Amino acid sequence: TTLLSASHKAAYDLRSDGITTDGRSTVLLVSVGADYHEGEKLAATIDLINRSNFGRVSIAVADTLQRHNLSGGTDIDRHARARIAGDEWIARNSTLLDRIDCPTNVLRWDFALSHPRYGDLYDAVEHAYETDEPYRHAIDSTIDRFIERRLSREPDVDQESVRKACRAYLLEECPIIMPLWAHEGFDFVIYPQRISAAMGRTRELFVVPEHPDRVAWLPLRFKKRK
Amino acid sequence: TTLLSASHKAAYDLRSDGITTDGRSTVLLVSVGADYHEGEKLAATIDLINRSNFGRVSIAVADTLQRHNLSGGTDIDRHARARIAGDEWIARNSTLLDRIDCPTNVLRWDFALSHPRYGDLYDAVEHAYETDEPYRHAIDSTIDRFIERRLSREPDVDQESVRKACRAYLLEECPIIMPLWAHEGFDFVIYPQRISAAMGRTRELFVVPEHPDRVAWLPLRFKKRK
Repeated sequence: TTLLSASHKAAYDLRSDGITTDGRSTVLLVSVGADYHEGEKLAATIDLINRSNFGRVSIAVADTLQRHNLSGGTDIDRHARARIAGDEWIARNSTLLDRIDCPTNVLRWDFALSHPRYGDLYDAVEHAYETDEPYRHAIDSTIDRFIERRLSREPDVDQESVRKACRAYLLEECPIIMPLWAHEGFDFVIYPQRISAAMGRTRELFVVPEHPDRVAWLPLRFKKRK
Repeated sequence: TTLLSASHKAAYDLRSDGITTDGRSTVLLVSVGADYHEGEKLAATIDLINRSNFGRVSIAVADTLQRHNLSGGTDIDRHARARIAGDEWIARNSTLLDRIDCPTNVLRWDFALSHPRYGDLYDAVEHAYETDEPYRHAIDSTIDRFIERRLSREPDVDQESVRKACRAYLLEECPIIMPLWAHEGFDFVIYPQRISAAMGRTRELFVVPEHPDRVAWLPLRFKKRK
């Protein structure tokens, strides 16, 4: 009963009765640069993981994916800078991740992108963005939320630079998190934010049909202790 | 270029004409404790890997599998020892694995044993050992070779204890290396020693009928440079 964060408690933002975590496969999605996947907030997340008694945990270091958010230089400098981010994130939080009782693995974003299925899965998703009206509306709207988020701070920013980047981000994220990890035998995805509209529809078209039991989204709710 | 080991050159011990490595997914199987997975020998293998221009490389640290060769205490105590060895291997040969240029991932034996398919594949292999005479022969004779090697040094050894252990090891190994990694989408497996008698039969039984294109074994040939 030795805790990793005495000051915080992480919990699943769901109806707990419908969650049986014991011995299941789960991914811990890490969008590098988020406060959520850092320090005392991340320490409580691991307390919850160990409490969950999973069978195996994949630590998805979504590093290079963040290159679409970075500004300046060539896409090479943006990519390699976003790589370093992850390089640093693993170094910073390694000792905390070692404290996951069940077997773990660190998946770097470039290793996901290089999976043999990634090819066809991207095209499947892109085609779905063209054909499926719900997905099209779900993606176009999530991009419009991200554009208005960056324009509140910086109104001088190039519109199509933000649109192209958010389209790129989402369209690259989706084939991995839903259909790939579904195929890779995962039962859940632990992320601190509740599933996006675009992610939801990806699950609906690519996961739900044949594997509605796989890669089920588990959002997080944090609270301080005493 | 800038060689990692100037003293040694590593090579695939094959008819190199038939091999197209460019863009393929491969495993670099590491039986922790072997000299081929250390120093100039390992450094030279990374050299070859970078010449080979792979799509992705999974560095399979077969650490806890080695628990079978250890003696004394409970399987739990011996597992722990074997795990620490891996912990250490990873620690000394990390800087060197960092020098593979394509995307990589470090897979640890306990995570492989944790794969959902492991269960069923173990059972398939055990069944194969019960029914397929070529396979039974391949395993039984592999163990018989190992008992001979042990007695030649330790004549007062419990032969049935070695026999039990050896059978355990071979059976634990096969479902991962051949059928699991075939499903996982690996075009090749890199090991310093040519394919086992038992390993071959596994590939013939679980890989060759549907995916002969998958998990092709690339053995290594070492040479001191001048």
